[PDB]
Amino acid sequence: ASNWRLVEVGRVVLIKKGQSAGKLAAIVEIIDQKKVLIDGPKAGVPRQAINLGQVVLTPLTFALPRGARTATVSKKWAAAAVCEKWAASSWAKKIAQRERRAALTDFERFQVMVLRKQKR
Amino acid sequence: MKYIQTEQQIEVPEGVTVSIKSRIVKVVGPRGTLTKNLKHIDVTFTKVNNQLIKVAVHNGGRKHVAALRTVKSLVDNMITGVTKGYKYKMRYVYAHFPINVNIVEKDGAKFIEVRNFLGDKKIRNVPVRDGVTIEFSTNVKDEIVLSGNSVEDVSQNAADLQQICRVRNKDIRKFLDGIYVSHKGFITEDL
Amino acid sequence: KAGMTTIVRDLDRPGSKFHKREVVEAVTVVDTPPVVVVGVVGYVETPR
Amino acid sequence: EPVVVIDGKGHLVGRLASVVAKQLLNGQKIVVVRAEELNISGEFFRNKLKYHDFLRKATAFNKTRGPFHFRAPSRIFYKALRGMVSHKTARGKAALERLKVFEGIPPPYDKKKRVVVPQALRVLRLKPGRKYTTLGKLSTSVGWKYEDVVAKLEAKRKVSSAEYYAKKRAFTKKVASANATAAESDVAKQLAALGY
RNA sequence: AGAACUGGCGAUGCGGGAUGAACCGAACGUAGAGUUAAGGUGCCGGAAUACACGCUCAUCAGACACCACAAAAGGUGUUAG
RNA sequence: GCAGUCAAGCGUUCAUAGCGACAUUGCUUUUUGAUUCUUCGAUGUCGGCUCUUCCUAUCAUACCGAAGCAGAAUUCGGUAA
RNA sequence: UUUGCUCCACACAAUAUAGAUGGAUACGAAUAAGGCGUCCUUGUGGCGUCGCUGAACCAUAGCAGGCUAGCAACGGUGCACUUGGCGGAAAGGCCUUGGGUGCUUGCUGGCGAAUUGCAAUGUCAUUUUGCGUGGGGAUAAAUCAUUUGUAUACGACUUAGA
Repeated sequence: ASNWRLVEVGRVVLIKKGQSAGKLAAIVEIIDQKKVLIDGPKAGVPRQAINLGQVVLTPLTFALPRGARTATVSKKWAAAAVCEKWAASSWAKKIAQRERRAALTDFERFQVMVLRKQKR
Repeated sequence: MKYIQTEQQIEVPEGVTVSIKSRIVKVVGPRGTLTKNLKHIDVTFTKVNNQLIKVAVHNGGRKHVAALRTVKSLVDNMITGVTKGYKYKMRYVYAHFPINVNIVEKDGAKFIEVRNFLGDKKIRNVPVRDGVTIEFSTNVKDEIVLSGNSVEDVSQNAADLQQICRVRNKDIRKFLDGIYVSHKGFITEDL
Repeated sequence: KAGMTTIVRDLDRPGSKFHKREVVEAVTVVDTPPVVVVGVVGYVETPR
Repeated sequence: EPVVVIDGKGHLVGRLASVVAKQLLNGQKIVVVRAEELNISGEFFRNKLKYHDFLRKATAFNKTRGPFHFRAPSRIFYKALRGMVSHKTARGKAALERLKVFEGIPPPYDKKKRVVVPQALRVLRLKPGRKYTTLGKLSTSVGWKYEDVVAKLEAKRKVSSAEYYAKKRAFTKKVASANATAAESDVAKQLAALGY
């Protein structure tokens, strides 16, 4: 995360070039330090903690950073994954007497659409 | 010692079109259309830039770069296969017996069939470049000028004959003939 | 496994040795009884 | 699953070999046919120079019982697994009596099909340059035959056409019918829960 | 084939070394549980197809002690000096 | 016994076509020599005759490469059992 | 065996066994590339589209709509039996139709106990050995031991003369 050796949770990862889709990219979630998601948007870009193999954190460090990685991104960091992740989390739900909620919940959407897949 | 950037520029000329995508790559234009199945697993030919078509082999070394150029060239002489002209010219030195540079042949035309090398017998007959128009003579000498658009194919016919013409017990040199090769041969154009 | 008896025909080998000459070779001839497609049908199709 | 069909597809011999007789010796009854193309590491001439030993390396030679030198492409994956699990440890004898690597491409199976990840490659595993075979072409060269199979899979693929087309449709329609319910009160509920 | 200390095998099992008097660990009453030596952890087979930075591409290799083998010479193969 | 490096020499002109002193690295286990481990508290010699079967350090046959290879006739070498 | 008999649909007792007692859920190909959608003549274009089976459906509070029942509203769902059609290098697969079984809803009613309804807990499937009511052939066949030799040491092999 600068690159790869860096800092915090809302600050501190630069990057970019080489391979096939790069540019000064920063630190997202983590596994503490066991599987980050090291993206600049970039203006549109993945991430990960592949990674560390040569370059590293473009221009500055700290602050300067903190003064950006959400001074534009984060907000933006809400595409799929972004959204398609959070899901995989409330996967861990009250699923117990929240199942039946889930169940009876879905079991209704069945006929709703299953019906339509027909009358058409 | 493992450069991350190496790239070269393949320079399409007006009236060509490279269809290079998928793995493979085909160039149309002037004379027509040829295609080559480049999997020298690396390159990522690309891109646009108008002129232009750049090659490149990101983060590697050895061949990877080596290949890089071998590629430019390969698809480059390609880009000329329709642009300009094939276009080679074998030349055929006789002995004290003479040769026979005729174009047969069978279910589809084998030939050239040459007869009597260094006073030989036997039916020397060798498949004709399916892509090359193999015109013997002119004005003139004994030279089967036969060229096309597959520079590759052109060559290995040209040659295929000039090997079908042998010499097997005379440690060459003196008894030293064979239907050899001449100019090479971007023809025709020049100016 | 019918029988063996001798021919004698002229050796139009006309390549050499005894071209258009006697030559007395021996034949072994089998009983051929023009056999009749009892049942018939067939077989086929394969990964063998 | 509970009877596993691994499409030879890619996946380098020895590896999809290990994976097998593990999952096998611990008894999860696999059926991995497609074997036709199960790439081994190394150019033909080499792996080929090898097999040209190998059984052919065979011998015995009091009188050809021993090193029964087999050919297939299929019974190659066996030669593998068949070494990698205890081939006369009756346990095995059983655990083996449960593998099913069939010589391309389908048949009675023909439905299911599961790729064995990182025993995969030339794709995932190997670099990135230089040297496969085609589990059977080493055999083509040691002498199958033949392409009757690869042609009978010309067919298989012919058929798969139909299905995959339909399912592109049935699905197309499906979601192009339940995207109404999506956005439907009684659903942004199965959202919040299935997705805050 | 012969000497010299020190261990050892002969008198000894046990775990490593596939395999085996003298190698390594480790000395044995009978049992339960726990850690480990040496050795090992794709698969036979317990143990990660762990995690790192490179090097090697027609037989390149994968041998602490051993019939366990392999030199001088040379390469615009590629790697750093 | 068999290959190998260095190149002073032969090879009339030239070190390596073809060979190579000196010096030096090795492979070989159908010589021979050492050694005494196994077998006298059962192993019968040499040679042939017969009959497979393997090795390649190939004499012949297959295709090729060099030659001080004009043809022929030889030599050297490679793939090859 | 005196045809004594053997092969299909509902039962009845013994057997055993590589180890389900929620689903085995189908594109092909690339990977220095792909997948979907999408408006096109095509290998195009152009958004969009997605890194993860931690899926997807489908669940019987692992006997909910689990037993017995009652509705309005849906014509959707799925189960079993049947025929019209069709596609399978065999099997299985898709379809058409009607009869019939169960369900999405606050719908409504009654049922669940003893410590043998969080342990045994339904059950697993498939082995033919035989013992039962309708359905099909029909007694088919092979041996033994008698014949030159196409065959033979014995076996084995080949075949007729009414």
